[PDB]
Amino acid sequence: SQKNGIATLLQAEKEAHEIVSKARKYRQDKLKQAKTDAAKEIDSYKIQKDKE
Amino acid sequence: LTPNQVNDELNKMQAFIRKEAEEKAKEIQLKADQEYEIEKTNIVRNETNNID
Amino acid sequence: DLSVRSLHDIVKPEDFVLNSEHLTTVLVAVPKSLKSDFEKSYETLSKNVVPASASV
Repeated sequence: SQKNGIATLLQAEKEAHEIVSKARKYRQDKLKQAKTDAAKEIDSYKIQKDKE
Repeated sequence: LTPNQVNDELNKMQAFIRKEAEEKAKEIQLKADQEYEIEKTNIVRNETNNID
Repeated sequence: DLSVRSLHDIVKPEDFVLNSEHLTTVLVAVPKSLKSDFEKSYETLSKNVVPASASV
């Protein structure tokens, strides 16, 4: 009616928006993690061969 | 043909849309992880050349 | 006569519900003879046809 088909909707799309926002934040922090891990891996690669 | 049928349709279609959203979110997360891994591998295997 | 005018002062805005961004509300009109006669074959539509609230 005026509540059954109104509030449940807005709540559902809020849930969907929060899900995709969690996804986007995960994308941001995961790209940060990817670049940082790559940089640290190459640095670890270089330091041991510098020891050699 | 009766409000029972439409009441079934409400939940049916809402379930379809939310489950599709979840599946798409999972797929894009998997692709984000793939990009993570592939970019990391490319960065490391390109930098190693100049390190050598 | 009706259906030749425009709609700028004979109706008010706050009836089309935009609370939901899934439902779409059309303010279609029908003759007098069948005004309530569209209160029987009106529910086969999709999710959340907000009932018991449509009228003239």
